[PDB]
Amino acid sequence: GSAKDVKFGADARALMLQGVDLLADAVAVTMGPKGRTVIIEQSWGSPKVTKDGVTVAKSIDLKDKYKNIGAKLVQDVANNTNEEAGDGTTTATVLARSIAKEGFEKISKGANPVEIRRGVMLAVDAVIAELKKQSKPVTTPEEIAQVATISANGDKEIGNIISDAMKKVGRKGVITVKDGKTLNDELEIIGVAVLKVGGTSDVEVNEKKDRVTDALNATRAAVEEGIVLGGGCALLRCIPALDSLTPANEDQKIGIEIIKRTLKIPAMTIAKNAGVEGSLIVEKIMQSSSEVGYDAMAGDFVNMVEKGIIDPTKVVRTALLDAAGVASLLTTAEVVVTEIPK
Amino acid sequence: GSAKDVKFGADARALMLQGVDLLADAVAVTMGPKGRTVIIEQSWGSPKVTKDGVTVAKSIDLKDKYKNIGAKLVQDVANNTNEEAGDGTTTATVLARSIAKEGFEKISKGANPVEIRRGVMLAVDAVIAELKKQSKPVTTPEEIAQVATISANGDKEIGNIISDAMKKVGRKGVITVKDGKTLNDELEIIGVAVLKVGGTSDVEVNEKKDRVTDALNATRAAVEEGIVLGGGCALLRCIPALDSLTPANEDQKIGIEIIKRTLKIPAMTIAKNAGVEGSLIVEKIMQSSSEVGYDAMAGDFVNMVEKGIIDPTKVVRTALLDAAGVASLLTTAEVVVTEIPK
Amino acid sequence: GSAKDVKFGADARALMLQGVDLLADAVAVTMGPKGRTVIIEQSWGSPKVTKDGVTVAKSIDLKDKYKNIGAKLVQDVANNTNEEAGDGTTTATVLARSIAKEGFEKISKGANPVEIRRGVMLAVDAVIAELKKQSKPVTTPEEIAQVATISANGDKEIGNIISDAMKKVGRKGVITVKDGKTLNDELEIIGVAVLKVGGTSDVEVNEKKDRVTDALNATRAAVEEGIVLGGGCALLRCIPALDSLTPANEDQKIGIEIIKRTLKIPAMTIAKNAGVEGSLIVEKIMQSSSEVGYDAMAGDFVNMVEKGIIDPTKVVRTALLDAAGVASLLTTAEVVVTEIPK
Amino acid sequence: GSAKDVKFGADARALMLQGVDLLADAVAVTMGPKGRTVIIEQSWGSPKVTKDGVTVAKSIDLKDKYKNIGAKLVQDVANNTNEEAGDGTTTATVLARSIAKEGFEKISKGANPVEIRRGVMLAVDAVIAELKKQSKPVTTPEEIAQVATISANGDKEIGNIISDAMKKVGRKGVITVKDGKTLNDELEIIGVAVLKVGGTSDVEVNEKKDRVTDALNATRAAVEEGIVLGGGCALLRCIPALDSLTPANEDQKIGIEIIKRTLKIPAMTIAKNAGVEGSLIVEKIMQSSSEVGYDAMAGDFVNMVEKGIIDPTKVVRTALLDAAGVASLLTTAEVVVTEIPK
Amino acid sequence: GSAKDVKFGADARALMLQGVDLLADAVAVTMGPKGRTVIIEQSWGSPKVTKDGVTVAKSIDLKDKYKNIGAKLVQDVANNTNEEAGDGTTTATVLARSIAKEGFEKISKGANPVEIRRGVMLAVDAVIAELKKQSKPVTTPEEIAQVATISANGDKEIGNIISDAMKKVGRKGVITVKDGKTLNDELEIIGVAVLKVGGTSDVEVNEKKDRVTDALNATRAAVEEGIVLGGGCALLRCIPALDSLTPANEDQKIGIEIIKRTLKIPAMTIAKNAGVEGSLIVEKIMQSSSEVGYDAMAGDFVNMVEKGIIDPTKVVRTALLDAAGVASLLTTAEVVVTEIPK
Ligand SMILES: Nc1ncnc2c1ncn2[C@@H]1O[C@H](COP(=O)(O)OP(=O)(O)OP(=O)(O)O)[C@@H](O)[C@H]1O
Ligand SMILES: Nc1ncnc2c1ncn2[C@@H]1O[C@H](COP(=O)(O)OP(=O)(O)OP(=O)(O)O)[C@@H](O)[C@H]1O
Ligand SMILES: Nc1ncnc2c1ncn2[C@@H]1O[C@H](COP(=O)(O)OP(=O)(O)OP(=O)(O)O)[C@@H](O)[C@H]1O
Ligand SMILES: Nc1ncnc2c1ncn2[C@@H]1O[C@H](COP(=O)(O)OP(=O)(O)OP(=O)(O)O)[C@@H](O)[C@H]1O
Ligand SMILES: Nc1ncnc2c1ncn2[C@@H]1O[C@H](COP(=O)(O)OP(=O)(O)OP(=O)(O)O)[C@@H](O)[C@H]1O
Ligand SMILES: [K+]
Ligand SMILES: [K+]
Ligand SMILES: [K+]
Ligand SMILES: [K+]
Ligand SMILES: [K+]
Ligand SMILES: [Mg+2]
Ligand SMILES: [Mg+2]
Ligand SMILES: [Mg+2]
Ligand SMILES: [Mg+2]
Ligand SMILES: [Mg+2]
Repeated sequence: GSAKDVKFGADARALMLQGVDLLADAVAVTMGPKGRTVIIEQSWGSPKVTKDGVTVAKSIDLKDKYKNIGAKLVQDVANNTNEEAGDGTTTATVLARSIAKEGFEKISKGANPVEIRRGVMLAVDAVIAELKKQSKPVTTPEEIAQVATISANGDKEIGNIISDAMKKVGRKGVITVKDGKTLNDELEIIGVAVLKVGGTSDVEVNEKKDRVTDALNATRAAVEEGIVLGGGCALLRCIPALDSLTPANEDQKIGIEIIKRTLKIPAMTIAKNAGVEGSLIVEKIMQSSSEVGYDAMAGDFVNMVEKGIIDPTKVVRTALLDAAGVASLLTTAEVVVTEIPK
Repeated sequence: GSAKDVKFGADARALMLQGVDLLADAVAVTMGPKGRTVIIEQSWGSPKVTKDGVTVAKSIDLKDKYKNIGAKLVQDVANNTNEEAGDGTTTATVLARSIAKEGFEKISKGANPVEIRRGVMLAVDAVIAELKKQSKPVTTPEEIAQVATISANGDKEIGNIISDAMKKVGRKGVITVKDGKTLNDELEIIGVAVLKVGGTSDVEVNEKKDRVTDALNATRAAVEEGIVLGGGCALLRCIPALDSLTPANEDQKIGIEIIKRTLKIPAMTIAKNAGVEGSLIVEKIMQSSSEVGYDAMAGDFVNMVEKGIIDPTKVVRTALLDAAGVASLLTTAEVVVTEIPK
Repeated sequence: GSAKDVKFGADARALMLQGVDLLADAVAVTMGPKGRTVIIEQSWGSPKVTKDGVTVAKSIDLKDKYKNIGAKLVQDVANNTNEEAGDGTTTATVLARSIAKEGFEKISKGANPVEIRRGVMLAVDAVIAELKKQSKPVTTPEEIAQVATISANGDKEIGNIISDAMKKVGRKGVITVKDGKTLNDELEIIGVAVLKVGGTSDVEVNEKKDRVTDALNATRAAVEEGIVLGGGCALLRCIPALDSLTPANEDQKIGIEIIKRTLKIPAMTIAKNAGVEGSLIVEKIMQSSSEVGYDAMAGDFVNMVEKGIIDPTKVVRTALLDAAGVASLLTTAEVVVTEIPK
Repeated sequence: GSAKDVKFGADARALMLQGVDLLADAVAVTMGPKGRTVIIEQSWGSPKVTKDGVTVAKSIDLKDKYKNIGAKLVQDVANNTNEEAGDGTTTATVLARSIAKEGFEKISKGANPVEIRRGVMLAVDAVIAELKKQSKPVTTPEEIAQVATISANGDKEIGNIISDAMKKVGRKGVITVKDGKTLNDELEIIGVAVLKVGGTSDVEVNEKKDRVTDALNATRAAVEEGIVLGGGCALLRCIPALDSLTPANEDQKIGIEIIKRTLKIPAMTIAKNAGVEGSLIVEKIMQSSSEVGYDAMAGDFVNMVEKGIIDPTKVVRTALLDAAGVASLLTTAEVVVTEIPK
Repeated sequence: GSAKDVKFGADARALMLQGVDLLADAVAVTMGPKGRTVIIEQSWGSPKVTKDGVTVAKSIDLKDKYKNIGAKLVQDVANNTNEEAGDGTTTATVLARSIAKEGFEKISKGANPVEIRRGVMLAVDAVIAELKKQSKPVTTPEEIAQVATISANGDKEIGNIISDAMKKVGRKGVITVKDGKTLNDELEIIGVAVLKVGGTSDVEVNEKKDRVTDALNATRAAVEEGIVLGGGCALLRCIPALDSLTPANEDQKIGIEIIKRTLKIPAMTIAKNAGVEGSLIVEKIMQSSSEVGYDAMAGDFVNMVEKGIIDPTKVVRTALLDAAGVASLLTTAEVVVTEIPK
């Protein structure tokens, strides 16, 4: 029997979107090889340093309960992505924000948001089918090293260590990670491989451990499903698969167009983090052949297959699906009910 | 034991009607195939998204106690409808709001509210009788699939899986709904039928669980009693039977007119949620034959039975019965006693 | 479920830097033979007077959480330095302040802070390599007395008693120091050598105990690893190594220049605390021969090894490594999450 | 005598850039043929509806004195542009905001804002010289008709009436526009051409008054100096001029690149107000043939001069000059002194 | 009459020094060829942008009366410098600030601030005697051009035009400056020469004519008395004249030391504003040859008289005298009384 506050329509949608945008910015700053970090205040002592997107998402709550609803929903998106794969939480968050934003923009009296959500789901199914079609399997230790290096912010040593551990204990053997008291990283087997991470301080060790865990999750996903073009170009090459779709009604077309517009968000964010204009980069990615992407680290155009800029199919698929499933549902909102602050 | 504030007559009635209007609008935004959802903040964790009238009604409260009284009465309407039939709580809420508003409008110095209550109960019994008269028994599993699809907001897969479970376990069997961890809905029998609803997150799986529970309850009511016209056309065709009823006095005439103008509310709300004027649609429905109605999804006029838009008799009869039984009693209030805030 | 406030980019960086500056000044008013002490209030009783960097660092906590974050990070620098070397906490803190300040100064839209951090790590690795190259082993108890006297703020009796105790018990023996109930320091062996610290009050004996503990830790570090030029001249002589580095991209250039400009900080601050202009002293140190440094106590440019102004190699390398590892990580921060002050 | 408030560096820089951003955004929303109207409340009577850049600029005032400083500087830019040409105040506003932002971004400890301003002046001189070099004189009444129509938000009747007035009075004749009292425009000469605006209310008449005055000033400037490519394409085609410039040192290069990025702002803003992305439109204009630009109404790429989209050379050159001269001076600011509000 | 507030000694000195330092920094930020401009809010209209020291000095008033006292005293320094020479107001500002600081620190219970002032006066008269014995008469129109260029922020056109005007109307002839209407400045004689300063907006012509006025005053002083080394170098070179002085008492020695340390402040400030450190640069200037000075524009050491960076003897000597006379008297203050704010 607690007093509640009721908001209708556009005010509620805008108040959701404010929190969604705040959390999505705070997460998306940590995207890509040029991405930066986030300092999170800790109550029990030293603040923690995390480039990990889902930690940034889960570490943010907003006083306004209306904005807190959207913040907690994008937090749920990121948490589901982490629970399913363990990487690409930033990509899932930016996709969720973009889908929710485009859904809120195209809301009117005549627009049926439920059929828009149905169209979003249909387009997501089609693009996941295209993703599985385009993916290729892993057949080389060099590919494992590349996956672990790209997943760990370009740390060649971490990629080499993970590749060595996978070679030593097999691609299915158990590997864990724990902090080492040394200044460098060492691998020992006593089998089951255990990775000991070195660093000059607890915060640096924690950050490197997060990167190592991300790389390990990505390489396990790669061996489980396969790899696709990295740098967000997998979505940018699956985009034509939506043009072959024939929507049933208008709202289906609205959903398909919204998903097609959101497909280029990850490449836009990756380019934007590297001090350049995202839209031109996405345009040139699409104009290029099916084997050319933008190397965000070096700031030029290369062949991603040769350069080792690749990502697992599982990460991108789960990120896109988890973002769509929650963002489209939030789009169907008309009334929000929050508890009055006491 | 505590100080109480007392209000007399019209001001108190308006104060209660304010809360009834707030709750009724916040629930009626979720009526019809083109209806939308309501976001409800949950203290322990992720906010929930629902398209169910009873939960939205139960998840609201107001600081003002005079409004909260009407809010609690209409909450009782929705809860009793859900407990008795498991479906049609939003229709119960809108009928309760309509009856309460009409009763409050037609109160004068000489008008006896109790005899208006007697007249409205007489009219409700009459329309229940004619609703039973125009009922149709369920004889094919195709009608089962149609009822399940209609009750689940135009979901073909939910209706098909409900029909398959109905065919396998038997019409009078036992069905239990549990949330599956997969991305697809699965049916298993081990026999007791079990539906494993699937989704990519907790909010989607909870919403789909609500929809499948509504479909199950609607189909069970259909097999128990029968089916009548969908889209609010059952009451809309029971309307012309009130002209055959004569009141004993003027108050019963007022109550009969209250039911007469109330029976149009579900169709008007269904049309209005589709972004169109309800009144013209309802007038064309009356002008049309005894079988033609308005399909709110396709936005045209079709033979309701042949297009599968059908509805259980029990749901409508109990929703109208309970909404009347509570709102009419709310009409007869003159003095209201509420506690002083502490 | 606690609400947080998010600050982006330059404002958050400046807010952290203000707290870093406050704590670093409060710590850096101490180091050098002419440095001053700090009075820290003790709630349970008499206050404490200390000339030790880590005590000042730990004892200082700020109100605003954005300043408190930088305060806790420089606290981590000081504590890690104290735990790994037992000396040079003030040097580590001033190096952390300088690295963080310079890195924040060079943060731009077109800059990649992660590659700046990589360049910083390469520069500190080269510097520590040259520092190890320039180390000298300990062969005489005279060098032991010199190290003890230098790390005891020029107290000759402490150095003499430490050298005599290490002569009696051995250079790898077990020495512990405790308070003395007489008016002077006395050494007793029973075996494990025990030092009793004399004084007329709790504050005097506590400060002398801290100084003699610093002397013991520095002397043990010297006997384990070696000694180098004191007065910060080790890093000044290590400066030329960085000029031979040929990094890859501009961000590594920036990081290497950060380290090169940070190497001058200890000598500059030691000179500044003496009452003279630090920059002129440090420049005259660079121009002079490899064996000539500035005697802050005497205010003259003298032979460092002949005068006996020497410091352990392990202490200097530990301080520099910890300061780099923490401050450079703090450099790469753009988004900051802090709890609301409930 | 009056107590003053002083701020240093980046804090005040961001403070007045906030006001510059606010005023320039309010001005820019009205740019292009798809720009909208700004409603300004009037103390005397009915609020006015305006599409005029300098009017909105002068109508923007802020309580914050630091933001008000930048607001009044951009007001000064718009006012000087209106005084010297009477058209293109929106272009001057957006160019000035772009230059102020770019100058504020690229300020460091060693950066020299004054020499950056000198380089901005050098680039401005080069762009103005190339505007003169590519300028084409007006030879037929169709061209002045097109210029009047384009400057009148594509009002064909306004341009036709102005062309008739010009052909009846002459290229150098005196034309004045006065308030009209009927519903249709009428041109009469009693000599001096006088135009009466046809409107239905005061505010509509004022809006068309602004439009017709802008069109008349556009015709006067076009016949004074000449015509170049419209739609902001002149600066895009003049961009290659800066490629041949050799800066004296780094600061002039910074200014040259600031102007180079700024030269794309008008076309980008015209595209953005059309509802599409501006960067890709600008890039397509730059890649495509020099004689083909972007049309905002049809949203396609056609020949600008053949389609009538042309601008007076005087208008664009004075907009660029007035914007740059004050924005680059705003860049040089380091300390800001304001009065304490009282 | 009205109630007063009285403060004794050190706290009052610190409060005054706070405002002195604030205004001194706000003035000295502009100093040097690489200095930046100050924005001062104007209540009557457009804000002003200036690079002149005395305008910023006059335009700053402080809420605290104790700080305002020192602010007004250094304002007196600036105004006296402007009224006597019209140039070098920032030099006098920084000299007075340094003298105030060094007199505020070097005061003890047994010291005699009156005798300290007398020693300061003796040092200053010796310094001005050395300056007059180190001057060189202007015997070349090219020298006039160099002086005009250097005193006008190194603008070649302004210096050349001033040289041409002085050649046309005679060295002692009258020159007047007024703002023009076109974009470039012109000189005309009808004799009396009028310099029509050109520009784009009000702020540009205002600060341009301020710079031209400063250059004209410097030129007049150069013709009247002579020229000396620029960049504060002559004050550096006159320090050895102080070393020959034997103070009568200890406090005269204190004052001589104060002036001796102060004599380096202008060069330090010029170097500091140039993005480089100042102490080592001025030390290298003292070490280098007599004619060698630091060219802060090119960032190197050159024979400065040959490069044309020259300053008038009268400007330098008057600035130093006006700074010293006020500051050495200010340091003598022990008790300050103020009015109670109301
Ligand atoms: N040098 C590079 N050039 C282009 N794309 C790159 C480069 N390095 C990494 N990427 C891509 O950028 C993304 C890496 O982003 P990032 O590591 O910040 O977050 P994430 O993978 O979404 O997940 P998480 O937030 O959990 O780390 C991946 O899609 C990866 O393929
Ligand atoms: N496609 C359709 N066109 C027209 N009317 C429809 C259509 N589908 C369902 N209806 C009608 O709309 C109503 C369904 O309302 P809704 O699904 O919002 O909830 P409800 O039946 O009131 O109850 P609950 O909220 O418990 O599910 C029924 O009267 C049904 O007959
Ligand atoms: N007499 C001296 N002359 C010159 N340099 C000295 C002298 N004594 C110490 N130093 C230098 O000062 C630094 C030592 O500083 P100090 O003893 O105050 O504390 P610390 O080692 O920085 O740390 P902590 O305060 O935790 O003990 C070293 O760089 C050392 O070489
Ligand atoms: N149909 C069009 N296609 C392309 N560019 C157009 C079109 N119509 C106008 N423009 C361009 O838009 C600009 C005109 O902007 P607008 O009419 O908003 O006012 P303005 O000239 O900027 O000045 P003010 O706001 O003071 O009237 C010019 O650069 C013109 O070339
Ligand atoms: N290019 C230069 N190289 C070296 N010193 C220079 C250079 N330009 C100017 N200076 C020195 O800097 C000072 C000139 O500073 P500035 O013109 O900003 O103000 P000012 O002389 O203090 O006074 P005012 O504000 O009245 O002009 C002089 O000491 C001059 O010698
Ligand atoms: K991330
Ligand atoms: K419903
Ligand atoms: K110390
Ligand atoms: K406009
Ligand atoms: K100046
Ligand atoms: Mg990642
Ligand atoms: Mg229902
Ligand atoms: Mg020490
Ligand atoms: Mg215009
Ligand atoms: Mg000057």
